[PDB]
Amino acid sequence: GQTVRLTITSRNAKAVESVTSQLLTRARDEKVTIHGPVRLPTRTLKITTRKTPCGNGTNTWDTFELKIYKRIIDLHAPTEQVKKITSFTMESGVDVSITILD
Amino acid sequence: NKIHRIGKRKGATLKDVSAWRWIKTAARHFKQEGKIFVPNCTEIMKSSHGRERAPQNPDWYYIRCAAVLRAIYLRPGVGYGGLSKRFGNKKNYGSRPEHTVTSSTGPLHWACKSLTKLGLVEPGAQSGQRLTRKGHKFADSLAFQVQIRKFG
Amino acid sequence: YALKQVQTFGKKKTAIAVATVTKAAQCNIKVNGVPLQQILPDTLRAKIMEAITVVGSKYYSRLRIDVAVHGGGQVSQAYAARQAIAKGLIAFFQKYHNEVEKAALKDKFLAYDKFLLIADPRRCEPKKWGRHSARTRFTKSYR
Amino acid sequence: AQVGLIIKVLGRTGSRGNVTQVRVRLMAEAGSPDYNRTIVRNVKGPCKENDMLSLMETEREARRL
Amino acid sequence: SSKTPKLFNKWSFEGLETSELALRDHISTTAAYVPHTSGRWQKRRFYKARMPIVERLANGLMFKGRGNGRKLQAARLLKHTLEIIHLLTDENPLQVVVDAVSKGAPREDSTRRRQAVDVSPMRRVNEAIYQMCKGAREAAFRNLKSMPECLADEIVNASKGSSNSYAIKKKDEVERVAKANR
Amino acid sequence: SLTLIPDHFQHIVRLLNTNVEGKRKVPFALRMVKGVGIRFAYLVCKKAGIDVERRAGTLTAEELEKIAEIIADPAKFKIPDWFLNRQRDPKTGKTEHLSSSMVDTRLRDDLERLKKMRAHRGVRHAYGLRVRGQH
Amino acid sequence: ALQNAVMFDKETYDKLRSEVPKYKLITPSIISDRLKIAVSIAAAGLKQLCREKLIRLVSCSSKTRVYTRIV
Amino acid sequence: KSMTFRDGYMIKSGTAHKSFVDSACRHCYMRAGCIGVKVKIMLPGDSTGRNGPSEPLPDVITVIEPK
RNA sequence: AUAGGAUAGCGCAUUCGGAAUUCUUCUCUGCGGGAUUCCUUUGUAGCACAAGGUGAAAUUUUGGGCAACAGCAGGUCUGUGAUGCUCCUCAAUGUUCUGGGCGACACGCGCACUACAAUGUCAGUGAGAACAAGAACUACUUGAUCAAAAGAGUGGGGAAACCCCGGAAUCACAUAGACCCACUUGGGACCGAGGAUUGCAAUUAUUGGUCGCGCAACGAGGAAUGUCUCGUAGGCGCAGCUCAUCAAACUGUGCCGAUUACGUCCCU
Ligand SMILES: [Mg+2]
Ligand SMILES: [Mg+2]
Ligand SMILES: [Mg+2]
Ligand SMILES: [Mg+2]
Ligand SMILES: [Mg+2]
Ligand SMILES: [Mg+2]
Ligand SMILES: [Mg+2]
Ligand SMILES: [Mg+2]
Ligand SMILES: [Mg+2]
Ligand SMILES: [Mg+2]
Ligand SMILES: [Mg+2]
Ligand SMILES: [Mg+2]
Ligand SMILES: [Mg+2]
Ligand SMILES: [Mg+2]
Ligand SMILES: [Mg+2]
Ligand SMILES: [Mg+2]
Ligand SMILES: [Mg+2]
Ligand SMILES: [Mg+2]
Ligand code: NA
Repeated sequence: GQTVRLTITSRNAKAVESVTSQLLTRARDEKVTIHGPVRLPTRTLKITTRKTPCGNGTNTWDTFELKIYKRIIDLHAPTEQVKKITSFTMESGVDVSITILD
Repeated sequence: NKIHRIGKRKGATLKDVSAWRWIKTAARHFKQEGKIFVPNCTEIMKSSHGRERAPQNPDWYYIRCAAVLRAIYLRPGVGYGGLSKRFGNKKNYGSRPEHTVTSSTGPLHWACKSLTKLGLVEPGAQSGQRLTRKGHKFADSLAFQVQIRKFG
Repeated sequence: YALKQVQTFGKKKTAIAVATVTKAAQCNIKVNGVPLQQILPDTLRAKIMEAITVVGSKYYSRLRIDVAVHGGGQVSQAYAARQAIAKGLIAFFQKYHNEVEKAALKDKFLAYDKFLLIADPRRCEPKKWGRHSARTRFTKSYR
Repeated sequence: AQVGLIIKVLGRTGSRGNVTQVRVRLMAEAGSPDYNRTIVRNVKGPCKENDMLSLMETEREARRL
Repeated sequence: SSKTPKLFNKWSFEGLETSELALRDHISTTAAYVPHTSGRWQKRRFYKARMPIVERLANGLMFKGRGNGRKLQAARLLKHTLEIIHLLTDENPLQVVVDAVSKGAPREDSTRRRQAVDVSPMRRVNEAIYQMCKGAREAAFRNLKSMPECLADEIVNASKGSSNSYAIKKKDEVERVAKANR
Repeated sequence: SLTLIPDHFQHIVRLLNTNVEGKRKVPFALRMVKGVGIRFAYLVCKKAGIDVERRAGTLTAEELEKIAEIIADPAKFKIPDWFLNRQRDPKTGKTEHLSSSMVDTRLRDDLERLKKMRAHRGVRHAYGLRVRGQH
Repeated sequence: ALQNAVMFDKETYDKLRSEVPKYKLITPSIISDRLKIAVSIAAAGLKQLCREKLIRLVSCSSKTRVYTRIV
Repeated sequence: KSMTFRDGYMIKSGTAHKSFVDSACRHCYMRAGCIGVKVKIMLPGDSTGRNGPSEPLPDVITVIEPK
């Protein structure tokens, strides 16, 4: 039948793994067919700037980084059932998206 | 004998022979038959704005047409923009650092048009260019001639 | 008949080469779809040919090898390919022959060049600020 | 130009430490007077034990340290 | 089916030896097909003495800003040089090259008054390669004659001990000054 | 080319009041004429039907006459306007190509035109200074 | 300072076809110095000799040519 | 001028000091100009993790007492 | 072959682009494993060292980040709604608008870029990276094209999904190509005349493209002086940032890839 895709994104690696595992266990309780989960490539944002205010002294820089984690899960279930699966409290800083594939 | 069959091998297709030998053999065939269309602009034109002098070979258009035919064989669905990357070079800017520039798409547009008139190239489905059945037959037949050292 | 197929990879800098070895009617080795004798320059062809001349062509009698290599440069891909071919022969003899035959071949490869089987781990060093390269500092002036 | 074998490295001796002082044994025939004759000399360039030298003159010892 | 390698599939390595006893253990005559090997020859102190002699010669041609890193080009130049050497001498080019290395560097040197000192085997081999490649590079700077001919002439003269060689002329002067400070 | 030297070989050939060295290739011998570059010289040889691989100084008097006519009036021999060095004269409005001493004469008039007009470019030229924004 | 002819004459052309085929080592640079001609036409002259099987090609590259006499 | 008052343990280098040390700084305005104040606390470390990190210090080794 | 060398193969010949089965060698990655002077020998007088072994890796594994206590009248009041004291405040030192300047030149100094050519320049042909960014502005294909280029213009697609099988430049070529030691087809400064493009506004040329000028020095650089020990120096490009338009700069990335030493306290 129809397939539903869940995407999980966050900047906290520990939070992403916890949410993904809970979705996996809840889905298997309902006896659904699961594809995944898939660990998508991790993206890092970088910004380098000079440390000093004003201009004086040795030109020194510092580099700031920020990583983004992404997972995807595919479900073969009606939309009513997937609402039951995702109906649980989650950690802050994690967003889950629901889409219907064709 | 340097043209004998190696064991059970028989026949030849493209990529089994030297690229230059095939290209210069195809260019001679085009010129000898005299059916391809050669635009007048090739007499006074640089191959690209990244070059500083004329192509310096009077048969450069025939060679260019044969080269793009082999490119389409290897990568079906390629367009003019894709071919310009293959024929680019590095430009001299005087007292400033060099940079690479893609070739002009004008002459490449002419070359594909000339091959289409001959019935060797057709506009592929969903953009780009591709070889016709006749064009595919032409490429492999010439490859076997190069292998047995026939040439023009 | 049995497929008699094995797969093997080789690495060098950022180049990755994957070789598929299959029993066939006649020997046939091509890399990126090009036969061995059509590879240029002749210097890089000899490096790839070492994987055959070291042990001898008799051990490649009825093997068909196809090598696909991506990444790296003109020289890195040549070294990655020769390692995949040499490691591919060892893997084939490990699976469809005995140990005494496999051990003899491995000694000949190691006696000639260690990097025929073991990957060179060197990688390019990252740049640091205040330097034009990994280690070159900015020019300093006093007066 | 006799040939001598380095049998002992005494240590770097230059102020900038680019010269090494070694003890060499002359390679000669069994009946030759220079059999097992030993000299101390100064050497320029990387060297270690069991290297060989080409002495242009064998009648000059180097000052120790 | 295994066979011993031959350089550029033409030149044999068997019977290759140096007549200089002192340099016997610092010139390597291991067989190879081409002068190209991506080894770590500078990892340990004396490890570079085991690199094949022809590859050592090739590394000496990649010197100025134009030549840095052009190792494939250096191999092509060496391919023509060996052919020219063979025509000039009618003998094995590898043996001729080994002879030139064996007698291209001084055996006595003067260092900081000035004192006369001896030269270690490793430096003798290093200096011969450095001087011969230097002489050919400057001889061909603004000249009709191309680089392979200039390199072939330097090597053939050095192997015979002739004073027409750039390396031989420098070798005699250095040894003469050393005996002055003896 | 393995062709023996002719009896009428000339080391210096006179063309458009300019001494041209006869030991170099025809396209590269014509570029010694002011107003003719490497790009333009190849076009002149092609229109005159002259092999570009033959050495200069072997050119006959008839060939030199033809070359001068093409250089004088390139537009007559089907050379596009975008290929010429003076495409719309400010004082005349006619497309043409300048060569030989006419290049210097017209350059002098351009400087005098700006100076009399009292333009900023003309003032900079009078004092001998850069005009294209260099420091 | 160097003066090299850019085209053959009768006398130099005969010298090329008789003296050269007896050299041990043949190279356009060597012939240019010997006959006082430009390297461009010395290279062309050597190709003609090789076509007629008067000399043997030894080492060939896109920019290098080495010849030698026949047996 | 500046003044400092210390008592107890305090780690300063490495990366772990960003987990075990809680710090803050504020600007204070007198009648004569600005005053800077800073406070640092070395947290004790609780197993529950509510008050301080749960992992021990990165350079402490404990040997389990045998039965 | 126009004159065609050398270089593997000698139960089922090899290539290219519709439908099915299977499967993780290659790619993606959250937590783990792995190296500890571990094994042998030497100098040995407990702490340790040197050479080998094992091994993907053998010594702080490699490269970074963080870094105590005391100070300097170092810099910043041109980062802030951080600030004491002091100055101006209705033709204002506040704030807007128009124009000019911050870019002027006989000149001197620091740091870069391009070169002085044949281990080359030009003209063809081959194979072939990585880090990234994109409005949710970047970019493909096709017109333009019954005739330069640069442009215009049409449809379609887009953050491992489009660009993209990311066709980079060093590089290679037995291309039977041109040039031949000369300030020369080296070098590309300076300058002239068309035309297009960003912008409300290009004059002091904003930036590309075409033809012309090249008769501007420059043929390897005195005394002095900088940086560097392995995927390093050097060479070669690409991305980001600045950004309506402009990179000889900086921050990163990959490609080709060495000579020398593995020592000392002579100089600092
Ligand atoms: Mg190309
Ligand atoms: Mg240049
Ligand atoms: Mg330039
Ligand atoms: Mg540059
Ligand atoms: Mg030269
Ligand atoms: Mg620390
Ligand atoms: Mg102060
Ligand atoms: Mg204040
Ligand atoms: Mg402020
Ligand atoms: Mg600010
Ligand atoms: Mg006011
Ligand atoms: Mg004010
Ligand atoms: Mg300013
Ligand atoms: Mg080059
Ligand atoms: Mg000039
Ligand atoms: Mg030029
Ligand atoms: Mg700046
Ligand atoms: Mg000291
Ligand atoms: Na010059």
